[PDB]
Amino acid sequence: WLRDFLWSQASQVIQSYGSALSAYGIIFLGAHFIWAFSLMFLFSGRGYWQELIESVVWAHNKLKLAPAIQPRALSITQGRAVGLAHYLLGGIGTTWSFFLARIISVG
Amino acid sequence: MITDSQIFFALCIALTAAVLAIGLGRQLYV
Amino acid sequence: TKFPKFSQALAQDPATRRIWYGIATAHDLESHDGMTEENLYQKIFASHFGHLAIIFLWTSGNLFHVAWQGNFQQWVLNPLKVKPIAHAIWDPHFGQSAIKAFTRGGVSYPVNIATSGVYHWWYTVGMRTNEDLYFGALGLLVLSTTLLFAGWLHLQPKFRPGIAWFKNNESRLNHHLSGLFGVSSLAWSGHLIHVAIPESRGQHIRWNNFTSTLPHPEGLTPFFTGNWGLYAENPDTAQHIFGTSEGAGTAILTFLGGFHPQTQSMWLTDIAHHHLAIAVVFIFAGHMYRTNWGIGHSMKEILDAHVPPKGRLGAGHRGLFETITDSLHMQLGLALASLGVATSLVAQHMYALPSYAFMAKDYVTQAALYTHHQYIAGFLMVGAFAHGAIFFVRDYDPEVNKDNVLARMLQHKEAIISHLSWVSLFLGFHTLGLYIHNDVCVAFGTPEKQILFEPVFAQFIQAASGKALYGFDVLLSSSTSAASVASSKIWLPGWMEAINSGKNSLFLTIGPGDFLVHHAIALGLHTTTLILVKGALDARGSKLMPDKKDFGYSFPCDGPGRGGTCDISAWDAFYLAMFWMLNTISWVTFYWHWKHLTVWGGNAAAFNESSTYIMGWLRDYLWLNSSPLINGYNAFGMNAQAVWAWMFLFGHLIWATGFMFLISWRGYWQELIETLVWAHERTPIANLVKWRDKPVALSIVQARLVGLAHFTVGFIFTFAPFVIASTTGKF
Amino acid sequence: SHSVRVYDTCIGCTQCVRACPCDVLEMVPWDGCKAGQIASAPRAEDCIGCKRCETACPTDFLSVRVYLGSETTRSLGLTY
Amino acid sequence: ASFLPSILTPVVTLVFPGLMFALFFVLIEQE
Amino acid sequence: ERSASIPFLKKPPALDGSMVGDVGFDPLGISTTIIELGGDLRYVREAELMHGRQAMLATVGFVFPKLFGKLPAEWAKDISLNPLEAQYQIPPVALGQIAISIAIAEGLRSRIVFSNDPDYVVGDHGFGAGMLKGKSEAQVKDMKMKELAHCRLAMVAITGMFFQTAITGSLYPLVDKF
Amino acid sequence: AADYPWLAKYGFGPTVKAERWNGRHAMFGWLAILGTGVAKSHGWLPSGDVALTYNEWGGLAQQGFNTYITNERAIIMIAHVHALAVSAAAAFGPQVLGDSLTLLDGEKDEDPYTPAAEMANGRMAMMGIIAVVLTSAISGKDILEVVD
Amino acid sequence: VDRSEAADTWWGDKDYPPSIVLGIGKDVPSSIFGVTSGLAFAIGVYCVAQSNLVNILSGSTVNGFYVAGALLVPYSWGLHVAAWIQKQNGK
Ligand code: CLA
Ligand SMILES: CC1=C(C#C/C(C)=C/C=C/C(C)=C/C=C/C=C(C)/C=C/C=C(C)/C=C/[C@@]23O[C@]2(C)C[C@@H](O)CC3(C)C)C(C)(C)C[C@H](O)C1
Ligand SMILES: CC1=C(C#C/C(C)=C/C=C/C(C)=C/C=C/C=C(C)/C=C/C=C(C)/C=C/[C@@]23O[C@]2(C)C[C@@H](O)CC3(C)C)C(C)(C)C[C@H](O)C1
Ligand SMILES: CC1=C(/C=C/C(C)=C/C=C/C(C)=C/C=C/C=C(C)/C=C/C=C(C)/C=C/C2=C(C)CCCC2(C)C)C(C)(C)CCC1
Ligand code: SF4
Ligand code: SF4
Repeated sequence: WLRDFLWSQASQVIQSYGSALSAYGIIFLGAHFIWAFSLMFLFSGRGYWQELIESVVWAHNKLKLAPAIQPRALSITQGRAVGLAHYLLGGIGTTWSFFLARIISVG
Repeated sequence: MITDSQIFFALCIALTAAVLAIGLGRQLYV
Repeated sequence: TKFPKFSQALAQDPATRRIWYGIATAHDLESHDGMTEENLYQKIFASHFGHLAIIFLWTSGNLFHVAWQGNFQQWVLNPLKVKPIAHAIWDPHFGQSAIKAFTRGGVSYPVNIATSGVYHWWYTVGMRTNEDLYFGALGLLVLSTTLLFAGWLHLQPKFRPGIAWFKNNESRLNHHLSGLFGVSSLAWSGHLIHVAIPESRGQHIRWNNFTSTLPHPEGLTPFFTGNWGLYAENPDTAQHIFGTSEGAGTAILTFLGGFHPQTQSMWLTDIAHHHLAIAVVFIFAGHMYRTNWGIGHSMKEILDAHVPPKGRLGAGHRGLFETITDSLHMQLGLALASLGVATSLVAQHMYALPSYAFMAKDYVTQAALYTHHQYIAGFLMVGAFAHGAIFFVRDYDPEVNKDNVLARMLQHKEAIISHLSWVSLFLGFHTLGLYIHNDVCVAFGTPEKQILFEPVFAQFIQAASGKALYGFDVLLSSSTSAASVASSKIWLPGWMEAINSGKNSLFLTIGPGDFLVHHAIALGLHTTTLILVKGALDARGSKLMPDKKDFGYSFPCDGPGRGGTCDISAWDAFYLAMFWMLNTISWVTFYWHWKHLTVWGGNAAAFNESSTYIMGWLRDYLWLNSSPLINGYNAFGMNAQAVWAWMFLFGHLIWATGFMFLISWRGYWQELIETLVWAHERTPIANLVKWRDKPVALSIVQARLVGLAHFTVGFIFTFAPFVIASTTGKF
Repeated sequence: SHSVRVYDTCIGCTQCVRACPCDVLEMVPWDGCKAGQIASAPRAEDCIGCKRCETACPTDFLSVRVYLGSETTRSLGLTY
Repeated sequence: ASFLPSILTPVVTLVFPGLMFALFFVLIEQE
Repeated sequence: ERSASIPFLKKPPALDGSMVGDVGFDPLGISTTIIELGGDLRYVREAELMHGRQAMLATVGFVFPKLFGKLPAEWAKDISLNPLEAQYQIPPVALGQIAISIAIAEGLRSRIVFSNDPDYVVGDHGFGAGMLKGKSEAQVKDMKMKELAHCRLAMVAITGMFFQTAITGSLYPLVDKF
Repeated sequence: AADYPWLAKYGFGPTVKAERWNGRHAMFGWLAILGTGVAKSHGWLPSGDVALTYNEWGGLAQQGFNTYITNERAIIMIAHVHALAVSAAAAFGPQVLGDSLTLLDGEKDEDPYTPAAEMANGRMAMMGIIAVVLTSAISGKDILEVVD
Repeated sequence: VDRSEAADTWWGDKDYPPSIVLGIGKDVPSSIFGVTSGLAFAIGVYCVAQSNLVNILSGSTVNGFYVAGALLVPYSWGLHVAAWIQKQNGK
């Protein structure tokens, strides 16, 4: 499955640069990026992010520009939702670009 | 070419080391 | 007497988490029930003894296996063609096809082809026959036997060392510098001069005749007369063949530099001189500190006085002696940071300056060693930072460090964290943006629009070191400069040729791809440091949890109140930064492996062209070089790389299973285990068989640990296969 | 069992006790507070650690504070 | 000799670790 | 306040005259660090006696096979009279016999060596302890001191003979050219 | 002994029951050496030093490795594995009014020194086995040729 | 050295270090420190120049006296810091 389907048929995606399917190549990479970006939200937790925002808020307050709407790390449910959304978008876009580039090139 | 007696002698020293390892583990466990 | 005897709380714990947490806090000796400092130190000492014995047993096992089942003698005759054998395979699951495929290396039985370089190491060091390897294994076995007995002995009542002796810093540092580093390096230089240079020059020096054979024809008369240049006179010729007397010199201590032409490794005379000199330095430096004879230094006095004028660094280094000598976690963190930096240094230096004969042409071993040592360096760095955090949350005393150089770190931790965030953000934004610009430009059929920054500063360093293809003509590149002239009769006549020879990995040519990937490496290092430094500095407290030190180092959370407090403990900072350690080391190893595959294959204009965009990495490195691995076994048959393919998929599977513990958390699994408990208790027949520990879902920190474990093991398995099999299949 | 503590920044607003789902907390008379009452934890062995007291505490930082510790059947909240 | 892989690998990687797992389980389920 | 052996260095704090052969000889203070650690000099004294007694036996054996006949020579006739080469020429049978005997004897010794029993007099293994039944306390201490002196001398004697045989191949007034 | 209460409980270790069982096994083993020696003298075992094949004994054959596993070896292997199967059956299964391998809770190990005749013969048989193995090792000769 | 047996060398509240930091040279005057530092700088720079700048170093030309005198240049730095410390402490 890894060799004769993914590796074998990824050729038409990866070799698409400089051709009309180069948009599919770019979206392949971008969907990969978003799928990986999702793992930040999926694995991490609000406490670290709120403390990091506290450090950044100190940096802003030192310059007299900390906003009236105080910044907070995303809620726990929201972090899970954002991770899930990015994970689904990245995976689905990866498959989308892969299938479209492969099938348009060969068929 | 390593000989059978050589392998057996090394194995005997390894067994002595094993006994000492059990002893050290005991003494660290107490 | 229940399993966690060291922790009565887990002893009363009735669920299955008792076993997990007992195994997990087995070695957390500081927090055990009824523990004293003296007992802690003695137990640590005995465990160190056992650990050393393990190391030497591992070494003896490698030596014995190469002696017994390896083709060391055949490999010695033809190092560049015969493939080194690690050990024989004993597997009843092997078929006839796998048997025939794994039967290789000029032996009649299945074997594993060594990729650790131990063959090259021992051949360079002076081993020529299986008997020498077997005797080395025997002696290391005896050494481990003695170390185990020493560990047992140093827990006895009359032989239990005291806390004052343990905290005697000056004597320990004096002895480690002078003897553990210094005299041991002197011993290695003596070994080289007595056994390795003669064996390279075609002389069989062993225990029976090393006492009779003179390493130099003159003897020690030059050493005593002070005419030490006679030991450099008559160096090895450029036509020398390793292991033979033809073209062999008589010099034992030289500074020729460069590389040995036949083996493409540094001269053994150079290495012996290195170890001799370096030992002089270390044996001198080991007389720095005061130990029972008045003359010397006082580390507490040094730290106390080093406070700059007008209180620039607050109170200076006052109290740092007390904190370091009282807290073992700070010592552990310093040791781990130093050792991680050293591991990165050896990884960067072994490939650029090979020291073992014929290792440079062994492409699989070089990649395996670089990846191995870079990964261990990353782990050591993460551990150093984690133990710094544990020190801050457990052992830090602000009363002792009032207005200290260490307390000021906590004072402006907000500035530090914010600026690390800034630099990480800048690096990532710009590196990713330039990579995407290059991606889109090459994608749209116009690579000319790529933004390609020449790494002019690194190229300038290469020119100053001796490179000449850039044409900068600065320092050593300019033959005329003081730097080039002052060293023109010691090392430059060889180093210049070595660096400008294009057949070497010494100071590889660099380009825009190297610029971009180096900025990516900077992003990885900076973000890992951000996560780790933030964890260390916020371990004591935060605006969201000022009393974090009361909870300690590793606790699940503070609850959903105050908006949620997930991963707030500063252990979760380590667990987060581990992902970034893996990420940055993966980037480093991909860069190394692709650039070196291209250089070895002779098409550097594949890396220089494709590495500027990310699809080049995805295609000309991963996809292109994944064929010999994934074709290890297919529908038509199998090759000797089928083990690498199976382990590749194995690491993929473990990496994937880690996502389960990282994403799905305890409540789902707890309720599901309630359902399973109901089913087991209610079904007939099976309900006679009943557990003793109540089965519960894994704790939160436990599951974070398990998920990260599955991630890391996975990472290493996947790249090990891909780095060991693609290189073999491509060369 | 977990350790529940109450600090003298209590204002006697009696919300931790209402958030309590195990009857661990209870108001007792006190001279310090204006309301004349302070939360106290005489049944810490029944604590499970859900920290609803901490969530419901309105002080700038928590007057009622819970430290997780030795686990038990009650603390794990196992019906078996 | 070539005897010893057959004698030692299964003894050391089926029998001994199974006995160790049995011993560890029995020990941790004491008292 | 000052050592008796070296009358310009301080007396070792660990040594206090309550041991056989205590003449305050410890420039390094190995005993000092041992007692600071928490141990007691029983182990070092027993090691001294063991090393010494071995050294006396080995001193006589170094020169016996040359000065006097190397046994009736059923099997020893092949082995050289040089002690440094005789070690690398013992047959497997004899080597195993001697090694097994020594190993069993010292495995028996180890348990009493590393025991907590305070009754154990240092270097008192019971081998031929019947001649001290009639000795007085002064006689016992003096005889133990002669033993320790012989031990201390033989230890240096082996180093001298071994290095002389290795570098020169001959002991000067006694055995020559071997 | 005392430091190993777990194995001391069921007679596992330096115990009279263990010595009895090992003496019985040494008796049967000396019998077995004599029996297989006369078997090799006669014709029962396959001859020719024919190596096993993957088609008959699979990966346990080690057809192409080395180590010349023979059909006589396979047959005696089957015999000793059947001995080990009956062993597990007799040890773990019901003690057919004989001897338990384990001490059992109630029993205490017999006092250290017809049953005594068995133990004397067992000590003699263990000594004979060790002497034969040594004599083979020193001489370099085969065990069957040594006993012959 | 232990925690107890260690001199009070902290000087963050004062303008100059105590002279005790100089250890064995806690009493040698600032004049001696400065003169020795200057001679050490001159001699060491002379040795370094004669070894690697005026001449080209090599296996047959490395000079032990010049090598040893090179180590008087850092000693010169230490001696000049010492001269300042003793001048400020009044010795
Ligand atoms: C840690 C070092 C090490 C390693 C990784 C291995 C690995 C291996 N050995 Mg072993 N071996 C070693 C040291 C080691 N050996 C040493 C020093 C000797 C004595 C000279 C032997 C002698 C030996 C023989 C004779 C044989 C093997 C074989 C094997 C293979 C099967 C496993 C087996 O049963 O061996 C273990 C066998 C033993 C007799 C036990 C050796 C005891 C070692 C020294 C323990 C070291 C422990 C370690 C440091 C830490 C603890 C590990 C664990 C508890 C967590 C395998 C490749 C077999 C083979 O070739 O298969 C193809 C085989 O026939 N080995
Ligand atoms: C190095 C050198 C030289 C030298 C030298 C020197 C000074 C060497 C000195 C050697 C020395 C001083 C050697 C002591 C031996 C003691 C013995 C044999 C005691 C045995 C005692 C035994 C075997 C006792 C047995 C017992 O069972 C008996 C019989 C009775 C029982 O109740 C129990 C005991 C146990 C008591 C030369 C040669 C001068 C030349 C040149 O200068 C270079
Ligand atoms: C040194 C010393 C001590 C001592 C002592 C002494 C004198 C110890 C002597 C120990 C001794 C002499 C121990 C032999 C055991 C032999 C056994 C168990 C062999 C069984 C072998 C068996 C069961 C083999 C059987 C078979 O293979 C055979 C043969 C044929 C094959 O078809 C298959 C079978 C399985 C059927 C102490 C007391 C220990 C401590 C003290 O401080 C000092
Ligand atoms: C948190 C914490 C901690 C930790 C920490 C860490 C972990 C760190 C690390 C760190 C690191 C990891 C660092 C590094 C560094 C480095 C450096 C600083 C370098 C330098 C260099 C140089 C100076 C060089 C120079 C040169 C030469 C000499 C030659 C050639 C040229 C050049 C120029 C390059 C501790 C424990 C402390 C405690 C407290 C807290
Ligand atoms: S501060 Fe918390 S504990 Fe105090 S009265 Fe209010 S809710 Fe109750
Ligand atoms: S920690 Fe949980 S059980 Fe305890 S008082 Fe708060 S809500 Fe109730």
